[PDB]
Amino acid sequence: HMGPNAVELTTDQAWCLADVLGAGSYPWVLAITPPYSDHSQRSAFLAAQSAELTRMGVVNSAGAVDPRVAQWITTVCRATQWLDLRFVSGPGDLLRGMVARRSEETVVALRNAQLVTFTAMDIGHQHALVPVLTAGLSGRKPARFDDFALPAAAGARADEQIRNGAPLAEVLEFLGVPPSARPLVESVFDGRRTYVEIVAGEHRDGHRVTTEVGVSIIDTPHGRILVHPTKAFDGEWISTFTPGSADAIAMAVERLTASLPSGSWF
Repeated sequence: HMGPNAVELTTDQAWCLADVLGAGSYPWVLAITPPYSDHSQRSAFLAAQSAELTRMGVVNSAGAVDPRVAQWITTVCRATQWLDLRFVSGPGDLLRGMVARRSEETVVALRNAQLVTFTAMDIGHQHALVPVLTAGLSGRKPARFDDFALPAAAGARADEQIRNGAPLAEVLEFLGVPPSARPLVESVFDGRRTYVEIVAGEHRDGHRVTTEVGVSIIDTPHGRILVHPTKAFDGEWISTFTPGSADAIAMAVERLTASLPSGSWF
């Protein structure tokens, strides 16, 4: 449709719109929750919010939601396939995102603190998801190194130990990292680092199905680093660290959705 491709609004306006559409609850990843428990406060909240939206042209004077907005919102709330995005930006603040797909339509939702954006997007365009998947990171170029691997569990134990403030050299000994690899491997644990956790999910046949292990993208002073899972035969998960390029990200996420019963979106 000729026009703006997005709706931008506060979490409260979003919630009021979902409530009025009967769209259902937002996905947990977006973390949009009802402001009040009480019924009168709620009804007032809704009238107010709706007024402001009417003023914003999102809803017409009669009270009917713009059909594109309604479709984007419904696609997010009722989504049959999706990606969940948690961007941990430094300490204390995070960007929350979703790529939702219902009936051939694909909607991106991003939310930060007070604001949420819903925008339609065409996945037909090559690498079209890569700027979304990196939206909340530092803009770092892909690092230069040969691939390495760690047992996923060990990696997690290491991160836990480093947040508890234990010496790096002993943790890198614990992982079995040779002194030669240490400056690189450290960066994955580096104190100033931005990362995003990506998970794929779908629902079919009475089941919500998501990937038990996800994919990570990590901006470090040494560069952009992609981590992706492979299940070993002994039952242990392996994390593989590779440069964070767009090909690498695209492929990794595609494989991620492919591990689900309904497969890729291609």
